Amino acid sequence: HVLDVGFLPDMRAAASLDTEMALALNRYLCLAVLPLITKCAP
Amino acid sequence: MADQLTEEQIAEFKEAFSLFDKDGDGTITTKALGTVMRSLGQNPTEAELQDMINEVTIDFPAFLTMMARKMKDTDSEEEIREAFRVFDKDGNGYISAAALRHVMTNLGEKLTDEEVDEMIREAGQVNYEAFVQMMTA
Amino acid sequence: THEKWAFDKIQNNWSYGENVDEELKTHPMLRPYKTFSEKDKEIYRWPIKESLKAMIAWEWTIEKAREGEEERTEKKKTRKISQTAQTYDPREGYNPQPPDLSGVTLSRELQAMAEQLAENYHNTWGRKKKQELEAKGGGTHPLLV
Repeated sequence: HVLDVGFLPDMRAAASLDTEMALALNRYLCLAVLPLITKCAP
Repeated sequence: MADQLTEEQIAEFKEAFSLFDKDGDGTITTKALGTVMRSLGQNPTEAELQDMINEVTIDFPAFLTMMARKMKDTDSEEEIREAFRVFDKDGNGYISAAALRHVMTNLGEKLTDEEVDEMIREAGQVNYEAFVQMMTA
Repeated sequence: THEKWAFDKIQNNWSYGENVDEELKTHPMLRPYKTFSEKDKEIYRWPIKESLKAMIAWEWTIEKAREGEEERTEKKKTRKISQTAQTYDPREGYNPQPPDLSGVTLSRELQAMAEQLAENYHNTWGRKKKQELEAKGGGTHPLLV
């Protein structure tokens, strides 16, 4: 739910864009959001 | 840090970036960074360009620091390869646990065999991949 | 198809009108073909024409069965429209009854050909969406599969 609130739309926008802001958002997502998902995967 | 960068490597980097430093103050712009990366022999990626921009105008000593970081990454890869190769004392991909413990005891780091006994057990013959994973934790 | 759309709109309280207003809940598009613009009717017919052209491209030809050597059958009584000119009434509502062909069964080979043509049409729609995305910057759609 926390990811879907804000983080998931950012990831979707980054995926759609595939810019400096886009690169920064992608780096943020890959360094903060998905590590938590991997930790909570079990 | 620049100890990872070799004397020949830092000399070559300085020779390549002397053109950038010839501008008057060494303030290398994005175009100068692109030309320096092209002259380095490897095309920089988008992440590398973003990191250089964030660390920046960029400077010739900053280029030296980036080259030193790249050399450190190369040295880390070489150390990983050395851990994968040398640890296979048997040479068949499965090093003996006793041989690995003896090698660890007789090491420059002067590590304790009893202390690292649990790590050695976790890893009869310890696989080379298992030894590399244990070394890299 | 327009009659079916009008019936669905009537089920949703939407009705045909000269002007379409969201507050009035009236859809000008869901109107009879004669009442609506002739260009709209031609565009609607262009869908079936394009489907027939795609079928012909796949070597499939559909021709109306001639009324020859066919035994007569009983026909259910239904209202018959007078053969005279009709003028649309804006005040009068739309009460369409589109035909239903659930009882009629298509051929199995024709069903497979229709499935292939539907896949081709989905591919064409995905190509149009890809062109729109390229106008917007490009993207990947799971539908285009």
